[PDB]
Amino acid sequence: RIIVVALYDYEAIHHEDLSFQKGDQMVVLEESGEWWKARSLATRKEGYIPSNYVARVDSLETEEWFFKGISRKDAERQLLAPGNMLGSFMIRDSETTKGSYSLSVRDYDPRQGDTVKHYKIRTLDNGGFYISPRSTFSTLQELVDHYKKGNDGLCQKLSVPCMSSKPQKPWEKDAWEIPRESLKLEKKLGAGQFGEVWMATYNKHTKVAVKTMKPGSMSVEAFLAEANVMKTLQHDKLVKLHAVVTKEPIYIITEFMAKGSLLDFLKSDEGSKQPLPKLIDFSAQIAEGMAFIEQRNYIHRDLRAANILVSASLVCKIADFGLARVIEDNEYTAREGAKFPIKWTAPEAINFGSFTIKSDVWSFGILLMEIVTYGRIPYPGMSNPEVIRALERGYRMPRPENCPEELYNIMMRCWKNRPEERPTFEYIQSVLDDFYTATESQYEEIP
Ligand SMILES: CCOC(=O)[C@H](CC(C)C)N[C@H]1CC[C@H](n2cc(-c3ccc(Oc4ccccc4)cc3)c3c(N)ncnc32)CC1
Repeated sequence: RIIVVALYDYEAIHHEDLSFQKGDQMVVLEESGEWWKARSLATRKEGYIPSNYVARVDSLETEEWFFKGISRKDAERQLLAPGNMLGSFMIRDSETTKGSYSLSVRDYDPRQGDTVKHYKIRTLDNGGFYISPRSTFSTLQELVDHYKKGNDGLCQKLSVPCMSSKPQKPWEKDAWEIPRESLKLEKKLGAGQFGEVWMATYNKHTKVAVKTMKPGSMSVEAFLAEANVMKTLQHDKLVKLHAVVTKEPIYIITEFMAKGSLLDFLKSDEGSKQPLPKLIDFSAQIAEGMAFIEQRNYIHRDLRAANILVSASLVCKIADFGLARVIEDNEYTAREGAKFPIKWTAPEAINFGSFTIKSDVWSFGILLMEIVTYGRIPYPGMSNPEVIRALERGYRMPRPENCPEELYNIMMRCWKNRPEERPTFEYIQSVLDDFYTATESQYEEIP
């Protein structure tokens, strides 16, 4: 038997769904994707449940201060989000010590501003936990209640758990290739060379975005083969593909991103006021998404601020990854103008059609410049032939005002003419993740 407990709760959307409200317990036969086969005790009702709305009975996942499955970097971002207070905290699984735990606490000092401090929660051999040897606990709940009463060596006294919203409902099972009539297109968000993007409702009860490709732009079989790879590229910094309509005009259904593209955002009243540390955090988020793409031996092929999306909570998500590969070159698409932008494209991709993760790295450098200039066109004052000929002679965009030199150094490494000399996204991810926390210890060595 495998017994579980509901963390959040939500009611029916699909066929024979269950209706709990907040706190309830149940048993599950076995797992089927992310919709587990659910059996309830004090309900007599049988159905399916969202797997991300439940957790094991006597596991930490039931606790409001435990954040399962998040990274150190995402712990810092979550805690520094608006709505959290001094001493806001979470306990999470440790990244550098398997089976152990880490405490992350929101701190403030006038010198460094808003920071997050991390503490190693060590496990005792015969049960229990401690941060400092003089203060041991039987449970993590006892550790929390202790440090809620006084800092006792921590940077702050613990106040409230990090804020968190109910996660997105998992996509309906057996709903990969969906009928076009299941979608109501409600608001056109944009028009492009090869298609449009709509805000839409799926089956009357789910908000999504739909990219509607122009007729003649893709073939069903080639797109589906590629889309079946795209849908497996699941990462918090890539936009999620939910479903496709595999008939011309092909529709691509993804999660809806309230703030549009990063280009739109940086050029908006709100985005143009983001401070430089937030711009660098955007850069780190995209680099994390690209390091995942790199790890998966995939190629974006059209990386630019216009192809980064921004959530309501300012999460950057890579969009259109791989899509350029399945846009056909024929009489229909030719009428629409340039397929890829010269100013973003690595020279070997322009000259020989050699698109690799290394030509993505080049494009990422251009994107970094877009970010720090709040969406300025690359190579201002220069035509496309001028850019190509200048690059061949070692010209690179000069460092703009309000650009840290180390960020520019990353750009210059991305813009090596020889692709092999360009860094990995794994390397870029590490430098950007640790941009300001250089010359600092990873964990606080509390006495
Ligand atoms: C020049 C165009 O510029 C415009 O018109 C406007 C101008 C503004 C100022 C009005 N900006 C555009 C910017 C982009 C924006 N857009 C595009 C997508 C999307 C991207 C890829 C995708 O498919 C994928 C395919 C493969 C992999 C992953 C996803 C599905 C949806 C998307 C989304 N899911 N949620 C919100 N906005 C979203 C629409 C408006």
